[PDB]
Amino acid sequence: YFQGMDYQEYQQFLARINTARDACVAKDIDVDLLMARHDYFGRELCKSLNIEYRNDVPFIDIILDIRPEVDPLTIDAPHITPDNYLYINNVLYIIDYKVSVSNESSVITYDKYYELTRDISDRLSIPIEIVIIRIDPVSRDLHINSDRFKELYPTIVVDINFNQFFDLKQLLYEKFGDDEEFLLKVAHGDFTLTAPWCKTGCPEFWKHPIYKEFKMSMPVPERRLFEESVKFNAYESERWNTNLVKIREYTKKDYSEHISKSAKNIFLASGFYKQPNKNEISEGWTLMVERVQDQREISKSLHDQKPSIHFIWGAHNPGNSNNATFKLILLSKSLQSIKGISTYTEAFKSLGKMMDIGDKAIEYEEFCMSLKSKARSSWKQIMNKKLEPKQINNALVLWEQQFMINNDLIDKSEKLKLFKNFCGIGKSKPKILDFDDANMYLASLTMMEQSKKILSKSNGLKPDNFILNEFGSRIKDANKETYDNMHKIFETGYWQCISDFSTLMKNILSVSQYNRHNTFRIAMCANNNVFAIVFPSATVVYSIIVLHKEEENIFNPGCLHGTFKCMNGYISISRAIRLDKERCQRIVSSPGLFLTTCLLFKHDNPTLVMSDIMNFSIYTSLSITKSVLSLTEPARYMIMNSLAISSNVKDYIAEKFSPYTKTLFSVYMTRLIKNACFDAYDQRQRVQLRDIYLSDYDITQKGIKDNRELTSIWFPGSVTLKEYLTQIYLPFYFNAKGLHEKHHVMVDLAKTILEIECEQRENIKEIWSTNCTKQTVNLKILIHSLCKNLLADTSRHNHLRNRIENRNNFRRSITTISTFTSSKSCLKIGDFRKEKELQSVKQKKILEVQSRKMNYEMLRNAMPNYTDYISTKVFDRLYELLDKKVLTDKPVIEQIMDMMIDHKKFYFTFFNKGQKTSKDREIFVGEYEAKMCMYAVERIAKERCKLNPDEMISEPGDGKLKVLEQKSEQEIRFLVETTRQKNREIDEAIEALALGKIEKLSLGKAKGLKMEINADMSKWSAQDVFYKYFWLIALDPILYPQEKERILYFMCNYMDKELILPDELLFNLLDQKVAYQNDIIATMTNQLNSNTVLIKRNWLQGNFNYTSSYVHSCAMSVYKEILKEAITLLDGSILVNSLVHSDDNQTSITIVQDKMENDKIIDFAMKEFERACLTFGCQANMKKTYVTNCIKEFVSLFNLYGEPFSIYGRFLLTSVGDCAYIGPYEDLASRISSAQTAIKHGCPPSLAWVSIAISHWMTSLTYNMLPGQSNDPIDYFPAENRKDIPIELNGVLDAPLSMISTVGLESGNLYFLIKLLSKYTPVMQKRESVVNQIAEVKNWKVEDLTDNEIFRLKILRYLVLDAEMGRSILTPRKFTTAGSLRKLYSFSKYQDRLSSPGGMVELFTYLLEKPELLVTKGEDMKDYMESVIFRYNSKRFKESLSIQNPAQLFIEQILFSHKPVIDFSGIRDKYIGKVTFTEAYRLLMRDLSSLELTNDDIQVIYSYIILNDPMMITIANTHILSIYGSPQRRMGMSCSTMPEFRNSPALVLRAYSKNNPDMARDLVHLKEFVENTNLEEKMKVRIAMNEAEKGQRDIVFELKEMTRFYQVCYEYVKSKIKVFILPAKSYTTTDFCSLMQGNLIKDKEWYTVHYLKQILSGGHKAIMQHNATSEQNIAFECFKLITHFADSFIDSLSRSAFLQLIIDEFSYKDVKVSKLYDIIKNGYNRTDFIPLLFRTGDLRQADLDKYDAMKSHERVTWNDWINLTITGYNRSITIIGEDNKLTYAELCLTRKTPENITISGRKLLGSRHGLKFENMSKIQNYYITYRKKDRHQFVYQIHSHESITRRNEEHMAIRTRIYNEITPVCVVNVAEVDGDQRILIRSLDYLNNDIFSLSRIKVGLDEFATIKKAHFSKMVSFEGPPIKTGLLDLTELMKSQDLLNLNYDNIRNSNLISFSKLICCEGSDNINDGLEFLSDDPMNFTEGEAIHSTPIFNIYYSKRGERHMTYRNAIKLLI
RNA sequence: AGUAGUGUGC
RNA sequence: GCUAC
RNA sequence: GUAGUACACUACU
Ligand SMILES: [Mg+2]
Ligand SMILES: [Zn+2]
Repeated sequence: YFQGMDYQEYQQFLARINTARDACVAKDIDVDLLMARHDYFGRELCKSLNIEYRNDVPFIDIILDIRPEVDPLTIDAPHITPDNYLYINNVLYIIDYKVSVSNESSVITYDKYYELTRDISDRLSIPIEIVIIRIDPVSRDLHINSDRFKELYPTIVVDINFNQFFDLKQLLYEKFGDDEEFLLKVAHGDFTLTAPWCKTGCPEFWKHPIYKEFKMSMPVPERRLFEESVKFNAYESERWNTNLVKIREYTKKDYSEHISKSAKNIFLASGFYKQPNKNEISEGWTLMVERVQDQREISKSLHDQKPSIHFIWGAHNPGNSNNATFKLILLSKSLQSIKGISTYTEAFKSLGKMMDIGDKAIEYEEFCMSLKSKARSSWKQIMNKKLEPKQINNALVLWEQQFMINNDLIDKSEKLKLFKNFCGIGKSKPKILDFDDANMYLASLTMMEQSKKILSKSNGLKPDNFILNEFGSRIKDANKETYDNMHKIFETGYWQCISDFSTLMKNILSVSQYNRHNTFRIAMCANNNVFAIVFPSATVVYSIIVLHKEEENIFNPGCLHGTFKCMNGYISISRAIRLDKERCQRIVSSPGLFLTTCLLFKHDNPTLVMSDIMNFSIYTSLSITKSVLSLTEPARYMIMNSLAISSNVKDYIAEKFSPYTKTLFSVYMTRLIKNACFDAYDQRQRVQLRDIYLSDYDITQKGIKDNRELTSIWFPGSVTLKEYLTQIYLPFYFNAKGLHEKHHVMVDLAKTILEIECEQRENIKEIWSTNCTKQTVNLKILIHSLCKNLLADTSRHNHLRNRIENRNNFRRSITTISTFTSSKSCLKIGDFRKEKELQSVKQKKILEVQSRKMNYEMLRNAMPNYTDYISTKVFDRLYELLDKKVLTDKPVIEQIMDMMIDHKKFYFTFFNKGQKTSKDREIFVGEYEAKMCMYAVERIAKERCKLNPDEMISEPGDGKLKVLEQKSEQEIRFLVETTRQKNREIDEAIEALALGKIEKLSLGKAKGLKMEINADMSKWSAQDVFYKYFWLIALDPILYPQEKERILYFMCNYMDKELILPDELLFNLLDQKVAYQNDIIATMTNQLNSNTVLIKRNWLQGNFNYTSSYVHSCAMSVYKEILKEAITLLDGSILVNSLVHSDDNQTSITIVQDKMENDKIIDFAMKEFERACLTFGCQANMKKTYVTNCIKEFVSLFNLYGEPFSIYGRFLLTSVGDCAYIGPYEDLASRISSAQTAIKHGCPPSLAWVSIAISHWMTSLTYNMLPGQSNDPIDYFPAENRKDIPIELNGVLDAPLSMISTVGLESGNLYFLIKLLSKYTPVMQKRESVVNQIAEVKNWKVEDLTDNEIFRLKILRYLVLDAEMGRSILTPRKFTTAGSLRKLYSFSKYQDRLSSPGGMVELFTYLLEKPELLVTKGEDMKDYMESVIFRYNSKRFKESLSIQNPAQLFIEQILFSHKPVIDFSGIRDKYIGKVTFTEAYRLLMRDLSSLELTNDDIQVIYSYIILNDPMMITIANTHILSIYGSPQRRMGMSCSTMPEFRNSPALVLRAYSKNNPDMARDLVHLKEFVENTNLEEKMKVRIAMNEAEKGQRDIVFELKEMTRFYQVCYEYVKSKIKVFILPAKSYTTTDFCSLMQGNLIKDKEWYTVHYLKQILSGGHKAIMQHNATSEQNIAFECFKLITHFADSFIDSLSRSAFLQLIIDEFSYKDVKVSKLYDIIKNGYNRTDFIPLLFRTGDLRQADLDKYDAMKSHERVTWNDWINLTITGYNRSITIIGEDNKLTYAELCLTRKTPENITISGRKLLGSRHGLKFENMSKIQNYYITYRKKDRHQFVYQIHSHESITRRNEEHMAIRTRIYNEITPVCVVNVAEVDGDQRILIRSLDYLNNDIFSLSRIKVGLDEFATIKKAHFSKMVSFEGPPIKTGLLDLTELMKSQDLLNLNYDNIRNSNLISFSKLICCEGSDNINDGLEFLSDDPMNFTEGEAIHSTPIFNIYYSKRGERHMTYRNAIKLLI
């Protein structure tokens, strides 16, 4: 599937770039490239419009075609020309094609054409409606201004890529990037700046102390250059770049000497780079053990271990009942009957007696049911009615399973002992286990063996559950082996153990919510032997109790307290486990993690044992402590740094790896990591490159081979490199969030900040250096590299300031920016005494009351220098600053420039992210003015970084994966081209001779080397020299001097910023009672005198990422120049690519040379990478930096050898819990979005379905909707199973996986409607498009539908149509209180506006008189303030402002499941107290039968969710029209950006509100699509009805009606870069949908998909012309296939008989080939099928003519020895002269314009010519010239005399490029004539007497006429009578799939089963006589040649073979 | 007891 | 925290 | 100031 070009022209463009040297020649190449892009869009657009593609016809020809009756001279015409014309229903349309991204050239051509044709038109009286059609190439959408043109073509389906023009322009600007005659000519205009952002600067910057320090640090001339550069105004100078050129030429000497010295270091390097090996890992391990022993308390006792899993387990007893009361009685009689005397035994007997109800069970059940009936009858909680414990028998029963701790049944000593020593109620180095010990590893191993012994037995249960019963069909359809592995998981005791711990922990969390201080509760699970006592206590204290018959038959992961002997067997109690509800939340969701981990480690690997995988994964998925976190995150660095070529894994293991082994699984996993480090050294050389298939267009096969030679890490077996990287990188995503205590991480973060600040105060003094001193910057090199990079990026794009002002909204108001109006944290530096002491006395008073039922003034006294701070939200702080008139509604950049002076102190505080690493990171909360100023600086740096092709800003949404792939593929192509070019003579000599000479001849070949530096930077923001950014701001030409001066004054005040210590950190450190010894906190704060520390050199994390990105890419450009000069010293080639993302780096180096060894080059390149980072004040973290040959690794994205790769398991594991617990639909939608992101990153289909199954399971677990539970909707609706219920009513998702990954939870409704169309549309239009099936809904009989279908249509008609803001229906309504909502200023204004005398009605009428800011916000200050007051009435917003843990949200959605939480009033009023779920079900099914379903209801169902979205139309057309092709393996994967299927909401809703379209055509067409629906009047009928039944006019009802109206209009209107990983590169949109359906149907292989009709429709308006274009495309595919099939596979003597036999009785894609051939013969592009029309005999002069009219070739004559005739299309020259002197020269053209004369002179004087024009002549008017070019090169083109003088002047600029005149020769007489026809219709039949080929005929001497090619996979869609030819059926050859290959080897080595399809003899006598009806042309045989590189690989390419390699010979060898 | 910790907490 | 007196 | 502070699982085991 090639894009849009061919061999003939794409190779010519690639050649014409790769030889030129002149800037005029390069500009001509660029203008020809833009012209070819224009011509390509013109051809495809005219093909789409089904009009004739004209060739820039003049107005004379247009009028003489539309009035072919008048005199051709009288009525006038201008001398300009259109692109094409169109005259229909007596209106002439004039058409122009633009491929611009700007709209300005379109309107310039509009008012350039309009007035000249209005001069014409009111003479002949014809409406000339001129049309411009502007395609945007980077985002393909059409801009047709002529709205009188769109009613003929309301949708246009042009689906072409402009990428192969972009890469051509890319390599063109790559080649002449350093040129300067090129750039100023290819400039879009002159360099312009906009208005200043401020009038005045800051004179106080020049006397600021930080500037004084910066200035005194530099030498004197750099002080002069800095001062001279700040005061430089680019707008006031004659050249904008005179400053940058001046400073560059100043520092050039030191720059050149530095690059030359560092490049001369290529010879000083002996190649002993830091390899990893066994000694380095062993010595680093020994240093690690010494460091960890001297930092930890290393214990050798075994019983110092901590619980590896906080749970013990034993299997169930099938002899007992699984009844709740019976299990309660059994737990009581088992706890009381304990034999023996241990410590806590009498306490356990007393607790067994406290839950003893004896024989009184019915009383218990009745009492508890009465209480639950009273609790469930209210939405709110039951208030002011106390719970009395009822003495049932011997238990004081408070609720169901909540018993009172009776002091009469326990004695006080045992009670104290149990609550104190066992439960911990009222109780110096960190102790870890000795991982390095022998007996401790033996004990850990024995634990793993015992757990594998007990848990791998069978359950005895049935293996089915929700996952299996609802999704196992789809899972088994994608992969049977995943279904079998999942069945094997479900059979074992692993799954039952983790399911019991999930169910039991959910019950523990449900039960401990309302547990009291004197009650204990019992939690039960489905296992009738596993129990839990939840102790009185927010955290959870529980203890597992296991009943078991035989002793030692318990799963004990280090958690057991003791086993005891009871009645009927043994009883085991675990220790008390105290957990917070977050880790319990992760335990609840752990079966999803276990199943995902097991099936993902197991996936497609028959060498792994499943019980080993389960034994590892039950401990990693149930790990909720830091002990495994200390192993999973360092394991990446240890195993990858010991796998790599070069790293410092000794320094990482010695200095950074610190295992923290408190459990025994930590010890076992530590030994796994150690043995994998050793083994990873042992297996670097088992990584093999896959063979690379090329075509000179694309790389088809690529990557690493899939050999299982690698040693598996976490469990025994063998493994692939992809599976090895999975086992390395996946366990970091096993870690939990929120495991950190704030208590310790605030101290750790503050210590890190203050230690770096202290060391910088007392040790770091030098700012600039020259010897790579740490935390210094080389000054000359910084300045020179910045001047070079600013000159390149600024002279490339002149309007950069305008781009920065538009894209970042600098000219608009601050209320229109999402960054300044968010809900993030801000900071207020004021005097907040009163509010803090109010909340302090309230929490103390509260504390005292809770201790009755059984400080900030301290800090303000004990700290004098305390600044006072508070943390509001961002939107509230903007509201406060607008209400206090600090900020206004001016343009935001003027306010930022004012704030850069007005705000002089910056305060930053911090808090913990709570991430899943070992040491937590921190985010720095700034105050609001810091956010404004850093917004200005960072948006300037951001939009300068996006100019760079290798700075990863523009595509943050995983386009970095696509960029990595592009870089890797061009480095593969570079390595192949360079090694085959340099070593061509030596390989010719090797093949010549070829034994002994060949190897020593090979010894002197050019060796290829490919290197990838996967670098991290050490302390990126902390140890950074901030003074280099002063040179970045000062050298920037786009800034006025006042703007530079204010931004640098902000920089200087920012180096005086202060870090506020948070108040809880100080409350920690003041209440310590012992002085911490070497206290860095008390030193830096002067013994806690203050809470602020002046942080200076550390700019904080996340504040200057783009500025640092820009200087980091400058450092990498210096590195690139060093490497290029060093490899030119060796006279080799080099390609250096470097990707930069702030603190990450990926530099890839490809070198082909022959002088020295590769190890010395690796040593040089790594030493110079370190030095290039150090010269700009960076330092590459050499402990975390590694070097490979194959693997790239950018920000968690891989690239193996050109094949992209990602750990998709992180998105599978995130999908287990990621939800805010809003409702079932919203939770399910969030989880499925995570599964979609997994699919984009290369997840196989079966694991994606396992993820969707787990998502449905976890969402139904949250709301008690599992089958059989109380909210199971299955018996409350008319449905067979859960697939037949809509997702809004809590059913499961039934859809194809490609449909889920494209839309997701709109796939259920869409697939239901596609099933309805497949069931109910009439039988003739079954295989028709979706628009042709939706229109025939009118012929449905709705009476005899299925009642399930009527129910599902009525839900969608009445509830999904008129909904609010995929949408839900049954959301539970949480009763939350007033939240905090008192720190806010805006809520306070809402409160004293609510209780105001008539103020709220003023707000409501202000909203209603300007209603657009109900679904947007406002431009103005005032309306932003009014709308942010109005958003408090939304209870969703009020509760979203509250801080909230999601674990409590989970527990509350569990517990409020039987309570009436569904507001059925809002459900009922959409189609006409609170309600439970089941009553919502009953009432909805009752009220829905009250409504009626008509045909017009179904019409507006299909018009709302299919026909009004082009995405839904194309997805439905993919599912209807699919044809699945042939299976094949996924050998080369590739990245494809998801296309936009639609070919500001503030602007269009303000436009529709105030009726002003303000960009001019989008708004009026979109308000047409708004006004056309006309369903508005029912709203105001409801308004009048409410005014009737309430008398007075209502306003709140009018606001609710208007909000519903604008939201259901916003859904019609709806006002991202998504990269996928597909088995091939898609280019079009149909290619993407084909690859998406083929990828997502099996794990083992992908299918090719092609479609019947055009799947890209535009809507229900253009039907007939859509069918016309679809049939035209089918005709095109049919005859491309037939012509190439017949001249590729059939005998040359018999093809036209074959062709006529195909044309008569055959049909391609259900359309007869006769009809398709009539379509081609009658269309306007017959020239595309000239050999077809010739072989059938339907070819006319016009066709052929129109062929050389629109397409061409240069023709020379006359090599006699004196007159030359160079003819082209309407272009011919005649040149008359001797060897010395030329007499005259006559050009001949079609039009005489000075552009076309030079174009024709360029093209006609570049073919094979005689001589070099070697004389001159004085000259006065067009002439032929030549410039000289070094080593016998010249350029031959016609200039004007004036242009000869001008270009001689411009190349006589005082420069270094050596001057070459264009010395001119002979006069050119420019005439004009009609060009003759070069291809007569009768001039072919002699020329093709021996050309027997249906797809290629001769038209010239050496010009052919071809038909394009089409893939043979589409040959299965033919249909017809078997063509018996002797013994073969060629119809079966068309339907074959193994024999249609074009390779000779794949048919020669093919099978007899594949050939037995063809045989149909009926009486022959020889195979040789029957095989005569086949091809005799030589086929293509793939030949692979090894590439001389250190990652050694083979390339394979097609060849023409020899004369014997035919098709008949392959069939005969097969036979 | 559990969790966190070469910062005294829960 | 919340609810009632 | 006093009193109150309300609920899920219930399973093939
Ligand atoms: Mg990295
Ligand atoms: Zn036969």
